[PDB]
Amino acid sequence: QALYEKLEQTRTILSVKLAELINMTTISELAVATTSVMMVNNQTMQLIKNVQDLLILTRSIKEKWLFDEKQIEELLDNCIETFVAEKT
Amino acid sequence: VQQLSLFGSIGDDGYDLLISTLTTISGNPPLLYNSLCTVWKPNPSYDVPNRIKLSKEVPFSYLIDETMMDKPLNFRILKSFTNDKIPLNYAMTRNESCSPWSLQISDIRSVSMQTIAETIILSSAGKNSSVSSLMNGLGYVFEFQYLTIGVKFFMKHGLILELQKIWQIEEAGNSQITSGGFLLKAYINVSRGTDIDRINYTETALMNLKKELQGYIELSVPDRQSMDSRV
Amino acid sequence: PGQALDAVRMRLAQLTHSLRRIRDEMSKAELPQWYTLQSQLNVTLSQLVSVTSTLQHFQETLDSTVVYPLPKFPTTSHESLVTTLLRKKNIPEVDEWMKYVRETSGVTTALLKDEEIEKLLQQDREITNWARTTFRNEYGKHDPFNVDDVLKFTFTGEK
Amino acid sequence: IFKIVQSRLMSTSYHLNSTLESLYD
Amino acid sequence: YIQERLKSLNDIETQLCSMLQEASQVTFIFGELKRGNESVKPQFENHVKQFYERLDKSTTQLRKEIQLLDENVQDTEKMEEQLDLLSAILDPSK
Amino acid sequence: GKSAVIFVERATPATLTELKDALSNSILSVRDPWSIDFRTYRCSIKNLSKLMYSITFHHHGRQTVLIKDNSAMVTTAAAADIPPALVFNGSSTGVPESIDTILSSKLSNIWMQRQLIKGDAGETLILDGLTVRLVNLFSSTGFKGLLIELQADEAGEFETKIAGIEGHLAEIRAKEYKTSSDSLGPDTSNEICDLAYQYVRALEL
Repeated sequence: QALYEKLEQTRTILSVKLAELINMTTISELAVATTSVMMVNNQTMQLIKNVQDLLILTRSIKEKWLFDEKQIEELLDNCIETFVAEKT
Repeated sequence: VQQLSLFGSIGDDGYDLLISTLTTISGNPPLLYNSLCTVWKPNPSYDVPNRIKLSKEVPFSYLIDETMMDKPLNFRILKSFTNDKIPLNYAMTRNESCSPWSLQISDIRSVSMQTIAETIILSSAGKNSSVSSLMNGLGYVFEFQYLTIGVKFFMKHGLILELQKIWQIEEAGNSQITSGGFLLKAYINVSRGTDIDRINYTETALMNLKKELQGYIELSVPDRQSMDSRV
Repeated sequence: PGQALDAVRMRLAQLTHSLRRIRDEMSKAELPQWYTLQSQLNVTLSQLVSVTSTLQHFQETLDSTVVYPLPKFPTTSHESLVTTLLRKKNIPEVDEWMKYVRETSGVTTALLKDEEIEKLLQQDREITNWARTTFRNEYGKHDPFNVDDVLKFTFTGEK
Repeated sequence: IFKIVQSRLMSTSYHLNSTLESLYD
Repeated sequence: YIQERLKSLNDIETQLCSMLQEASQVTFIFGELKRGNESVKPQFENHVKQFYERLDKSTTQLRKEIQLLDENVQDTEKMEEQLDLLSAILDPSK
Repeated sequence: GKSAVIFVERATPATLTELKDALSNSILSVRDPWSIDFRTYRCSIKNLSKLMYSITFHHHGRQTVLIKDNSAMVTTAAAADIPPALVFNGSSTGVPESIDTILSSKLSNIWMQRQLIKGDAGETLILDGLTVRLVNLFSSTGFKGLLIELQADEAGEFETKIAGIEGHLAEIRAKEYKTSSDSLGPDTSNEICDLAYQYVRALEL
């Protein structure tokens, strides 16, 4: 898988992107009430997004996993009558 | 000459049995013969199907070059190679004298038999002397190249079975398609258009083994759309 | 009046088209589908509402001058009273939720101080700012094989 | 005042805000 | 080819130690500029920051048990075919 | 200097048996009979030495080769003349083909055979250090000629051998037919290959 590298290193860039615009949580009337839960959802969205890419890569590190003898009784009892009933 | 054939496969581990169970059942053990089959289209730019083919068998020091391949042996190349697949990068195209080289042609309800008529060679020279040049100079330019090895077990009625593994060498680097297990092959190349009553006794000796061999791995023959040399 | 004000509305139509798909997926319940895909395809379509909500704040001088309802021609004799609460806009309970913004406004607050308390609000934000240039500065710190046919089609070259 | 027609379409955002938030649970 | 893929696997695993740990020096300077009225701003965030990302240091303890699973983790059974010959030799005399 | 060859466009099968009597002083042994063919593969391709030429010869078996514009290689239909090790790789078909049943019947669309001629039941006679074998040809034109061969053991005696050929051939009391002595590669490694250029080139082909 060279594509788990291209997506989950763009997910690494995503951990890199996920710390980027989140702490970036910033300091209009209608739209500046807007942007304030816009990052509570889209900073913490993308936060459960690299939390999801935390799980995806937490348990997908896991997908990197991929007798009758009767002891000697029926052993040495027939290990004699084989050879001593062989030569005798 | 019309010849007939078919094949199947099994894991690497249960190839320990099959190899000495091709020794028990065949009366002969598998034996190693290296075969590299190469391709050439006719010169693709001609414009006025069977692509050109080639082969050879080769210095044992040249195939594996690392410490004469870690000491000598016969079947020791079995457990050694999977993703290690390049013994040689192909050294590109290779091949001004050409060395011994050979080819043939085969064209297409129980089984399938293609009419296969053959030939051989010795050496080349001159203006375009070499094997790549006297290849595209014959009017046929390279499409691809291929290679393999094999382990064969002699049999009745001139029957032989070579368990094989292959590699492909090219511009982007070479890698073995033998991946996932081992392969096997067997054939009878008949007198050209030889008696079909021997083409009904050619199948039934193979039906013994086909439904005898069925159950270690099934006996079945591959698709025709994939059979034609057509490109 | 607003020769370019209509090009703002076609950009309200591009953003409203974010509602179209969304709501027809709502009805697409109750049988469950593609949370990742839809959620991301719902979030992505939401964002732009704010960015057309943004491109409006550059035009905010005309929602203030307001450009407002010189605009109602039709004479829709009564039945536009529903276009009147519709033309009307105004504030919904969301206003009931705006005072919850007013009690979250909490305290505070004026009547509270005149100025120098406010100048301690602005001098209160500006110091949150410098903590962030101490932040970005420590951040750059660490920054089975196919059926033999296709193989004989691979003896035909086919991949 | 073309702004107040857009403050109730701010309120179009809240019902998607709390329905998206009550989705989060 | 089990080594290149677990090579990228501890090569993405060490990119998490620069990941969860930078979530440390993130909490630190929030207590130095601290001692202010509103200095509880970073307390809802930082403390949601190193409360949140400190379970990303849980996921850094599962990685090494996978490369300790390389520490912690012919071909036949045909020995049971010597159960097969065995039954036969007990079959010959029985 | 182990090989050479030549042909005649003016002759008859009844001038073929004659030279025996005056060459019967040098002939110790009559060896086994040869046979032959020659043909031209005309590629049907459009435009772009454009004449492809083929030949075949049986003296204790057969093998084939082709030459176009100074680029050539050798082949076979045989298992003996082919190392059995070729079949040891299993690489060998064991189902050998007439190359002229390969090209004519398989390749009929483009290169179909554009010419055919030959002559049969050749013989041998032993000229010291260089053998001499002889046979005649017949065209579609009626009788088209005669042709013969020589091969020397010693290399350095190849100057007295090519000198002794026209000296028993001046007694020809007959009219000219000529040959080529040339070597393809400056290499010219094969005493087998270098009389084929004195063949196709001296057949003016």
